[PDB]
Amino acid sequence: ETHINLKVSDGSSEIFFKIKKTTPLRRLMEAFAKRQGKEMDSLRFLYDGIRIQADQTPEDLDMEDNDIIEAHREQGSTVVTTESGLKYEDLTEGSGAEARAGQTVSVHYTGWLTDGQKFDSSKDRNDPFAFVLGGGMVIKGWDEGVQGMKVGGVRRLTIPPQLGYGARGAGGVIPPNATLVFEVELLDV
Ligand SMILES: O=C(NCCOC(=O)[C@@H]1CCCCN1S(=O)(=O)Cc1ccccc1)c1cccnc1
Ligand SMILES: [Ca+2]
Repeated sequence: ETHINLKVSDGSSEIFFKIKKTTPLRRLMEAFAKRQGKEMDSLRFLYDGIRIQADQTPEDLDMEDNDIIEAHREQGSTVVTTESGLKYEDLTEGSGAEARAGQTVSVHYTGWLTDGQKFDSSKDRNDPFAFVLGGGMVIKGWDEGVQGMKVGGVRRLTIPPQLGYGARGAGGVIPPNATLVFEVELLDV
């Protein structure tokens, strides 16, 4: 009928929007940006690999129900896979001091399963998280993945289970053999 359901993915989670096919996608982009506490200028929305302009409507773009829009936060994106199998991507490259093994770094983070279900966030507690980098106090993917970040940076870590909670998983919310996705913002080193 008159309306269309669109999925918007940012590489970490996915949420749906229902809008009129004749409504300009600006409102969707605004609702997505305001939800993630981000400025509209800082986001790029892509459909069929082509960047969406806010004046364009789903009808203009011949969108179908349950089509996917990608929201990107970075400058060409680069996903690095290290020798351990850890994957990381700098969404924002910081410009302050560099985090190295042995330093106590303070961060905000959100963690999701690879299906998009959030399992924890320091932002939910309104409380930054600090740890000794390389100190064996966090999962291996974090001791490796946070090194090299600079203050002000946001880095997305994709952690295979052997660098996370392994075959066992953790508690009630981390399943066995789970790959973990974290977005980590370095606040202080
Ligand atoms: O959990 C804490 N310390 C244990 C070590 O944690 C970790 O190595 C990873 C990576 C570093 C940040 C947190 N986590 S996590 O994957 O989000 C843990 C988790 C799993 C399932 C549900 C909720 C939370 C902890 C202590 C003090 C304040 N805040 C968190
Ligand atoms: Ca704290």
